Amino acid sequence: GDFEEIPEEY
Amino acid sequence: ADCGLRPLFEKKSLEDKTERELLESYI
Amino acid sequence: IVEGSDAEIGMSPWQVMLFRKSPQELLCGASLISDRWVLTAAHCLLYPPWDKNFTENDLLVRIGKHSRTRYERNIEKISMLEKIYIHPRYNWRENLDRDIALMKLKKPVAFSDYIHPVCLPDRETAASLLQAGYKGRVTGWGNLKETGQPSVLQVVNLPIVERPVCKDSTRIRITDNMFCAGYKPDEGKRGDACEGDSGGPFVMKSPFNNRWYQMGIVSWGEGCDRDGKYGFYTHVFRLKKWIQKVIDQF
Ligand SMILES: CCCC(=O)N1CCC[C@H]1C(=O)NCc1ccc(C(=N)N)cc1
Ligand code: NA
Ligand code: NA
Repeated sequence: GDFEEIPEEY
Repeated sequence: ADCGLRPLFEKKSLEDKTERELLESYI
Repeated sequence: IVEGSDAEIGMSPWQVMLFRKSPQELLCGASLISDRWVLTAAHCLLYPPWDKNFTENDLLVRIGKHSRTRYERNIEKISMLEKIYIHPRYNWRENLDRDIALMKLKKPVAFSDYIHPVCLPDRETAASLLQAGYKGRVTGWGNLKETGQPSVLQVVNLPIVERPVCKDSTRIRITDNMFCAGYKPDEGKRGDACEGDSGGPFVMKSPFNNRWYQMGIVSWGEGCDRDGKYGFYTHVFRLKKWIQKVIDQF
């Protein structure tokens, strides 16, 4: 939410 | 083997800003 | 962490963030104890009163982090869980006795300046260090106050409290598998763990071999940083037999 999305690979 | 020894502190013989507060309480 | 400060880079390289895949958010803290084992609080994974019951595929571990929210490219590592182990006598019905869980990673994580395991106590270290007045350190990305969130990992040093003061501060039944820490109102200084810090480590630096040991796991508290109340930690050494067995069989 406040979180930068992570690499799709994970 | 190597546990508990931080690369940017113990392994370099550098102290963090407040670890001495802990040491001073181990009396 | 309430009344803590920003961590230094690499100050707590065993700190692990338990991360929810969808909606993507922090769930809890945790700690790295080897290249494939992460230690946390059971209540981070299983707490029926709150309809919490996470499985391996619901989660990720993020290791080597500093910033709470940012994706720390080339620095953090993100790992998948192979298997969760909860203490078979974890008491979620009453008082969170034996609040401890192990998580095995699918692949080993690579150690670096920001990623490194903490030690687990032997009986002699625990005997020597777990004494009233002795300070340990708690780290986490949880709330900054009881009623926002930090931009980076927070740290606070707190004194272990004597068992009778722990017991007299609460109506909950305290067990030998717990200890409490924090300042008395009388003492001036303050600080505490809080929501979101759950499962993270309470560490002490042994003055005998200058290594950091994880003596506790952030488990519970009534509010955060209230006068006359104390934070409660799972007593890692008391449960080490279970930890070893899990790791030795798996
Ligand atoms: C027993 C009082 C409520 C509680 O603390 N529980 C209810 C079951 C889960 C656990 C929890 O919320 N842990 C999070 C937490 C809360 C407070 C502190 C603290 N003030 N030190 C630490 C962790
Ligand atoms: Na009591
Ligand atoms: Na308090």
